[PDB]
Amino acid sequence: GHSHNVLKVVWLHFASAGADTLVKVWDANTGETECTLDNHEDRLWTLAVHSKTNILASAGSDSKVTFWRDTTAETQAAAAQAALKLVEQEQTLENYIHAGAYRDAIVLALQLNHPGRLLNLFTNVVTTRNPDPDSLTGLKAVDDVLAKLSDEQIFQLLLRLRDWNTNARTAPVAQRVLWALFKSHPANKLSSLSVKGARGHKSLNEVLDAIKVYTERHYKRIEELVDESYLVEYTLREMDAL
Amino acid sequence: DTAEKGEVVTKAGIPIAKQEMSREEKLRRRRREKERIRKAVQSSGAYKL
Amino acid sequence: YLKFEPSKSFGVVVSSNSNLVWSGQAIVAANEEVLVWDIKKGELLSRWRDENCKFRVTAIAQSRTDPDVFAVGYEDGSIRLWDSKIATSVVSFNGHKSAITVLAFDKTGVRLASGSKDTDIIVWDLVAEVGQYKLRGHKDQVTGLYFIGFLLTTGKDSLIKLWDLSSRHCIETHVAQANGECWALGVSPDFTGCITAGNDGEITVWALDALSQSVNFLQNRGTLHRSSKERAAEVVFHPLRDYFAVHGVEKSVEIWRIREVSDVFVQHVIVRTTGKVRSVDWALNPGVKDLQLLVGGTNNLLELYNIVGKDYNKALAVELPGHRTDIRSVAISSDDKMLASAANGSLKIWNIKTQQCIRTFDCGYALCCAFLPGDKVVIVGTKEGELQLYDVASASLLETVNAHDGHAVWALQVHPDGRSVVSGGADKTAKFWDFLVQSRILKVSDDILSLRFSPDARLLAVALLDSTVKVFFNDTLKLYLNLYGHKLPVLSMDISYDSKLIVTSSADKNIRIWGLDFGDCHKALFGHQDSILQVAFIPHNSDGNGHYFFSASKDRTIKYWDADKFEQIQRIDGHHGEIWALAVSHSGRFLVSASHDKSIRVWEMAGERIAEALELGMTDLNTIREWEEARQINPNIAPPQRNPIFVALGNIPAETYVLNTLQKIKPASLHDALLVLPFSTIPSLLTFLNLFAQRELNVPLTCRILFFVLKTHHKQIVASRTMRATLEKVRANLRAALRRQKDEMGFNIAALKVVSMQLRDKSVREYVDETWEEKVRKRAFASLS
Amino acid sequence: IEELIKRRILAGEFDEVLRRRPDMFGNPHGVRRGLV
RNA sequence: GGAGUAUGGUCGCAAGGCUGAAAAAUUGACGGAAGGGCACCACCAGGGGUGGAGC
RNA sequence: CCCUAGUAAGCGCAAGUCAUCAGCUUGCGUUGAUUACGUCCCUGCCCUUUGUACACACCGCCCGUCGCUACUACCGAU
Repeated sequence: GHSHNVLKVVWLHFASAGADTLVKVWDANTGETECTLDNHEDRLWTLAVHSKTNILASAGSDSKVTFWRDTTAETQAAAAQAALKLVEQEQTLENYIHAGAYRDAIVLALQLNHPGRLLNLFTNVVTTRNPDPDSLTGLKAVDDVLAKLSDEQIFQLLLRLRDWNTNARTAPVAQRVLWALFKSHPANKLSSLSVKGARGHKSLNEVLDAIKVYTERHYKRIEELVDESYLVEYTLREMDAL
Repeated sequence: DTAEKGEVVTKAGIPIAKQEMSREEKLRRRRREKERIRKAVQSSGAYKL
Repeated sequence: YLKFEPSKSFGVVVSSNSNLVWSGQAIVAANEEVLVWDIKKGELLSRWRDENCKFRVTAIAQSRTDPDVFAVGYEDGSIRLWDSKIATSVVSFNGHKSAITVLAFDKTGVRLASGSKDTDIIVWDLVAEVGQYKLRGHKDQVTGLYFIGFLLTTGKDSLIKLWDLSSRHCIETHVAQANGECWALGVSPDFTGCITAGNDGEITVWALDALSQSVNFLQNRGTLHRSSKERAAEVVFHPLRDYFAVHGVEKSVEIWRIREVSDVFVQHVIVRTTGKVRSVDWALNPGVKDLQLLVGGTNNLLELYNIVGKDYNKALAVELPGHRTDIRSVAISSDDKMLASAANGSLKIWNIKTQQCIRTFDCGYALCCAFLPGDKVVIVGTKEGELQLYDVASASLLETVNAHDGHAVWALQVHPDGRSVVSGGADKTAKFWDFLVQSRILKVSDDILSLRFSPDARLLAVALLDSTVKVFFNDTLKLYLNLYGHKLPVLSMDISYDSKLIVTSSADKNIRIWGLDFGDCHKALFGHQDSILQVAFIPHNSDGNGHYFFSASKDRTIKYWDADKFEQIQRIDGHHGEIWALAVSHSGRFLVSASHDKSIRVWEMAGERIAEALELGMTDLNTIREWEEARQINPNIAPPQRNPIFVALGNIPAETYVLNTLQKIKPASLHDALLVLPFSTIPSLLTFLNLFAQRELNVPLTCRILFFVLKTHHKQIVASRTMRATLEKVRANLRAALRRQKDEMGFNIAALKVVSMQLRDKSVREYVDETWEEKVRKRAFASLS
Repeated sequence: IEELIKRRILAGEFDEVLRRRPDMFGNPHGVRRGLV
C-alpha cells in the first residue's frame, strides 16, 4: 500500500511511516489498513511514541514535527452516547404519536429529521375534526411552533414541502402548512434565508421555484373545480323554480 | 438520484427515511425491488471424533 | 420387514439447555422429555414425554399460585402445559416461528408471556386458549421477560423495553450496554429493582417505581462488575431473603447480597463447581437455616450447594444415573442383559431390563470398549495409547498395558473364538494380544481407523487413513485384497455373518457394499447428509434377515438398510446430536445408540360493493345520532354498539370507511360503478358527500363523483323533494371547502411571487463594470424521429 | 425426439426468429426519447 | 520446373481404467390478490353433424 | 363435437397434375337463410404490479413462503 520506502516501524501503546510523506496505522490480527495521515511536506523519516498513552511524533527531511494523539476512544464514547440519546428520543416520539400530543410530536420529528412520520402528523393536525376557529392549521400550539421555527428548520421544512407538494394526495396538507409558514414569517426573513446546505438543486431559488410551479398546477385544478361546481347552484335554482 | 442520504423516495414521490421505516416495510420494499429486478488431508482424530 | 421403534432411553440428567426449576424435587430438561428427580435419593420421580413431539425442550417455568402445572417451551416454537399430578399435556400453544427461549407467568397465573429467538414475545390467556396479542419490538432475540399490567423485557440488542398491556405498545425503552449485548435479567420480587447482566461482565442496575408528558420509569442508578468476564447466563433473585446469584457458563457462581450501587451490592460468596454450570436455580427447604442453591451443569449433573447466610459445601449431587461428559463407545453383553458404555473420563455399565446403572469405573479417555466372553472383564483402548482391563463382578482394574506409545487405540475387536483381541492404533502398527500377551504385530502404511474380523474367524479387515481398506487373511497376515474408491477415509466397517458382504462407512458421506469374493462393489449408495460414523449387521440369520445393516451418521440419523435388495427399509430419527456409537444385540432384537445428545437409546361487483358500504355507513350514522340524543338527555351509560366490522377495522368513522371503499377502485371502474348505482342508493351517497365536504378530505374526488351524480341524474333530482334539503347542505359545505382551499393556495402563490422577486433583488449583482454580459433552466428532450 | 427436446430446453438453444427493433439502422444505440 | 485443387495409400499423435448400468444466485425457486385483454377449445341466441339400420 | 355472411345447408358438372386420392380426392358454378355480432358472470388462455416518450389529465409506496450475500453475537465436540 505504500508509494516509497517506509524507513521506520513503531509499536503502539501498529504504525509505519513512509517516504511517500504518509504515515499509516493498522492492526496485526486483522491485517488491513486502519488509517492514514497526511500532514507533512516532501519526506518523512522517523517516528517516536509516547510510552504511556498513544501519541505519535512524526518527523522527516522537512523541518516540521507533527504530534498526533489517538481519538478513537473519544469518538467511540461520543457515538455511544449519540445512539443512547437517539433511541431515547425516538421512543419519546413514538410515545407522543401514541398519546396524540401532536405539538411535541411535530417538534421532535423536526428534530429527528425523518419525515415519513412528520407527514402523518401534519395530515392529522390539519384533519383533527375539532379545529380551533382562529388557528391557522387547526391547532394553536402547532401554529406557535410554526411561528417559532428557526432558519435551518424553516429551510429543511421547505425542502420537505416541495416533495409533499409533488404528490397531489398530500398537496392539501403541504399547502396548508405552507400557508401557516407564510402567515407566520414575514417575506424578508424567507428571502434573506441563508442556510449552509444551499448548493445546486436544493438552493433557495430552485426550491421556491418547484413549490411555486406545483402550487400553480394545484390552483388551476381547484379553479376548474369551482367553475364546474356552480352546477349545484343551477340545480338548486331549478328546484326553486319547481 | 436527487434524494437525501438517509432517506429514500417511494414510488409516490414522498421522502421516507430508512431509520423510521420498520422491518416489515423494509422486507416488503426489498421484495418489490427484487420483483422489478426479476421482471427485467486432515487428522485421524478430526475424522473419527 | 419388521421395523424399529423407540422403547427405552436413559443415561441423561440435565441437558445443556437452560432453565432448571426447583419444587424437594428438581425439575430439569432432558432433550425432548422434562424429567423430575428427587435430590435426596437419586431415583427420578417422573418423566414428561409426548409422542406427538420430537423437538428438544429448552425453557421451563413454574406457575405461581398453582404448582403441579408447568409451562415448557420447545425448539420448534411450541409451548406445552404439564401437570405434576398426572403426566399429560393439558394445553399446547403453537404460536411462534422458532425456538422459545424465555418463559414468564403472571402473579395470578392466568397469563403467560413467552419470548422466542424469532424475537416475538406472545402473551397467552389460560382460560380461553387463544393467542391474546403479539408484542413487537426488539431488533434481535429476547433474553429476559418479567411481569411487573406491565411487562419488562430485555433483548440481545441490549435494550430493556417496558411494555404496557392495557394498550399493547411499549412505554419505555432504555439501552443497557452501549456496544455490547444485555444477556440476562433479574428482577427483585418486590419490583423495586432490576439488574441486567451484559457481555463484559458488567451488571447494570435499574430502579423501578410503583402518556402525553415525559414518562420516566426506569432509571440507570449505576453499574456493577463481577469477577469473570464471560457472557452471563442468568441472574436469579432469592424469593424470600436478600440475595441473588449471577452466573455465566463457567465453573463459578457468584452470590451477591443486598444490604453508590457498589456500596449497596457486595459479593457474599463465590462458589466453585466441578463442571460448567448452565443454569442455577434457588431452593428454600422447610426447616433449614441456609440457602439451597441448585446448580445444573453442562457436564450432565445436578448439585445442591448449601450457602450459609451470615462458605459452600457440596451437599448433594446427582451423578450416578448419567455419564458426565460424552459417550464414545457402547458394547452390550453376550447374554444381552447388561451393556457397557465408555465415555471420556468414565466407564458406566447398565442393565437393559431396568435401565438403571450398576457399575462405574474411572478411565482417562475411552475410545473403544469391548468385553471378553463370559462377560467378566472389559477392555478399553484409550487416547493416551494404552489398553486398560477392568472386571464387572468385583468392579476393579486388573491390568494395564502400553499398547502403543501415545497413539490412540482407534479399533478393538475380540476374536470370535474369544482368545485374542486386536488393537489398531494411531500409530502405523496394529497389535494382537492373546490371553494378555502380545502374539503378532502388523505394520502397515498409515494410521488404522477401524478394523473388524470375520464371524467365521477366517479373514481380517483393517481400514486406514489412506481412504482404503485392506482385507487380510487371519492365519498368516498376507494381503487377500484391498478395497478402494473412497474419497475420504473410512470410519467404520461391518462384515456379514457368512462373510459374503462388507459394508464400509466413510467420511465422504456414503457407505459401500463389497462382495468379499473378488471384492467388487455391489452398489455405492449415498444415504446420509453427513459423514457416516458407524455401521453394524444384525448377526443372526435365525429370523431370516441377516443381510440387513444399520448405519449411524453425524446428521442425527440411523438408517436400516437391506443389502440383498439394496434398499433403505427404515429411517430412525429421535437423536438430537451427532450419534457417536451404536451396537446391535447378539440376538439382534434390539439395538443401542449413543449420541452427542448424551442420551443412549434402545430400539426394539364494484357498484354493489360501494352500495353495501353506503348502507353500512348509513346504519352507523343513524346509531350515532341516536347515541347523541341519548347522551344529550343524560350522561348515563349508552353504548353505540356499531358493527363488528367497524370495531375490527378499529373504530374508524363511517365517513373514513366509505371514503376508503370509494378510493380503492380505479377511476374507470369508479365511473362504471357510479353509473350502475341506483336512485335508491343515490341519497345515501349524497349525505356522505355532504359529510366529506364538511370534514374536507379528497375534495377533487368528492366533486368528481358529485358532478357525475348530478349529470347522470339531473331530471330525477329536480323532480324529487328531499334532494333540495340535502343538496342545499352539500352546496354550502362544498362551496365553503372550495373557497377555503382556493384562498389558501392563492395566498401561497402570491407569497411565493413576492419572495421570489425579493430573492432576485438580493441576487442581482454587486460590482459594476463595462461587461454586463455576466447577466435559466434547460432541459434535454430527445426525440427519435 | 423427446430427448432432443429436453437437451435443447435444458442447454436452451431455440431457433425462433427474434423480435428486432424496427429502427436498428438509424438508431443503433437505442436511445430513449424523453428527458436526457 | 513453380503455384493451386483433388484422389488413394503409408506413418505418427489421438489410443492406458481410485474403476464395476439406472451447479449458479446481491440476478435464484414457488405462489396469492387486484385490474385488464381475448376465445364458437367460453357465457348468450340459434343452426348443423356423429351416435339408431345397412356398406 | 363443430359453426357467425356469399358462412351453415341443398344441388349437379368437370378434372385425376412425380406426394395423397377411385371404397375417393380436388376444383367449379348454382340456390342461399335463422341467430350472435354483446360480455368477461361460468370455463379457460394471455398479460400487467419493471422498463419502452415528454405535454394536458389520472394514479400513488400490491401481498406471502423461502434461498443467496455481508456483518453480528450464540451452541458444542476436535
